[PDB]
Amino acid sequence: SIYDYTDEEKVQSAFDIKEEGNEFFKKNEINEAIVKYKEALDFFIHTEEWDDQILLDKKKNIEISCNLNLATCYNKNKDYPKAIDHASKVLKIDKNNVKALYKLGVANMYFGFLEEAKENLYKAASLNPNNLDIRNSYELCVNKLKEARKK
Amino acid sequence: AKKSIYDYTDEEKVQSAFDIKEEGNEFFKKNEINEAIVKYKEALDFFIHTEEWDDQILLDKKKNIEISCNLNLATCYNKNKDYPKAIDHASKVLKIDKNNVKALYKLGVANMYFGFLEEAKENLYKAASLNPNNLDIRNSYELCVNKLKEARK
Repeated sequence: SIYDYTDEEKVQSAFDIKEEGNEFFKKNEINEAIVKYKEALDFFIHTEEWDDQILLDKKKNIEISCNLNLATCYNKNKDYPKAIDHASKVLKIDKNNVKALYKLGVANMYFGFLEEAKENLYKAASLNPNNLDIRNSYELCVNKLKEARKK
Repeated sequence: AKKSIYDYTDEEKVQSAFDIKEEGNEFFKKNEINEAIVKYKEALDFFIHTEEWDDQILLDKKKNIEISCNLNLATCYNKNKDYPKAIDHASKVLKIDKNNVKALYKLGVANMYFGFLEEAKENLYKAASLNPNNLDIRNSYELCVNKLKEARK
């Protein structure tokens, strides 16, 4: 069980399991990637008191990766509440992460948080102005907002 | 027709969350745990992005529904032996209602079975201290101490 792992071993395991999730992700095996990313993150339960610089940095990197990929997975599965949760977790540890703002915007938009989504997408577009996929989502958000406001 | 979260007023978010929570409770009593989990999560989804609410009446109702849904989810996940999810939900209750005894207990159980033994001992010792004649808490505390003594060998 988790009892048997040193802090260093927890970070190594989370990294290995995240890589396993990446492999499922690349093969379009989304449900299995989700399981692996959550398994990786479970190694960091009750680690808020860590103070080792290196463990903290590795933890941050792994948590960003796992939560970003979860957000993508959940958008693919059309589970917008879960995508919102995981994208938001990225932003808590890496403010203005462009990928997370984008995924959050898309999930917010499809769930119906239209004003929130337009803020997210505006921010992502303004940090990454030469991305057409952001523009397409931003277009849809504006259309939805216009239509909802005239209704 | 409600097609997205856009279509709900704050009052309606509270009402729907309460109603959906009750649907969860109905599944729970029928031992339809997976079905109950879905409903409790749907209830909580009504409160996404409501941090800046300031209507005290709605806040108080939201708080009660959030405590109930998260407590019930912790129970569901302990039943399904999904201990990380139970840890998450019991911990959410505690963020809202510090030293909620039921949440401390459910957090202790989930910690214990997942292997967070020292953590579990603290949760359960605290819970037993608050409710010293509760046998459910006592038995879980004894199991925790048994596990921890074994683990240390």
